[PDB]
Amino acid sequence: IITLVIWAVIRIGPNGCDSMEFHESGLLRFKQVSDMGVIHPLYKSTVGGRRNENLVITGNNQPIVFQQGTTKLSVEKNK
Amino acid sequence: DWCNVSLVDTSVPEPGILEHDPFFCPPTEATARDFLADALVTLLV
Ligand SMILES: *[C@@H]1O[C@H](CO)[C@@H](O[C@@H]2O[C@H](CO)[C@@H](O)[C@H](O)[C@H]2NC(C)=O)[C@H](O)[C@H]1NC(C)=O
Ligand SMILES: *[C@@H]1O[C@H](CO)[C@@H](O)[C@H](O)[C@H]1NC(C)=O
Repeated sequence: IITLVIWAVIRIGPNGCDSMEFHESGLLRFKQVSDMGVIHPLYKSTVGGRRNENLVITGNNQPIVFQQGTTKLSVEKNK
Repeated sequence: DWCNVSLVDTSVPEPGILEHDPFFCPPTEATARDFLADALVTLLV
């Protein structure tokens, strides 16, 4: 019973759970959308992107503010 | 006026790239795998 509960809560199928997989080189890939909340990169964490691809940092009806102390770079919907 | 007479002769008066290197940003190389044949083995035993 508890093994079925473990199988079902992570929603594991014959291929595996519909969340992620561990690529054998260590590359933690994911499979769908992610809501990471706050993020605090500590050590050697350069937010990049895939080759021949464009980072698309969009705020869905929300501003984007690059802040540092007083300095602000605010990209709102119309300013 | 002879006082402001000026003489001049010849003399010898003789007085772009862009590049930045980051460290790394490689993507998911060798993007292919499957989880059926091993699943078939471990569910066929
Ligand atoms: C961006 O658009 C919003 C929504 O229209 C603006 O907010 C209000 O817009 C109305 C009509 O455009 C104005 O009458 C109000 O005075 C605005 N309120 C405020 C608090 O600004 C907003 O002003 C726009 N931003 C820019 C820079 O134009
Ligand atoms: C040359 O002319 C200026 C302007 O009038 C004058 O002040 C100056 O004394 C002149 N120089 C000489 C050597 O006279």
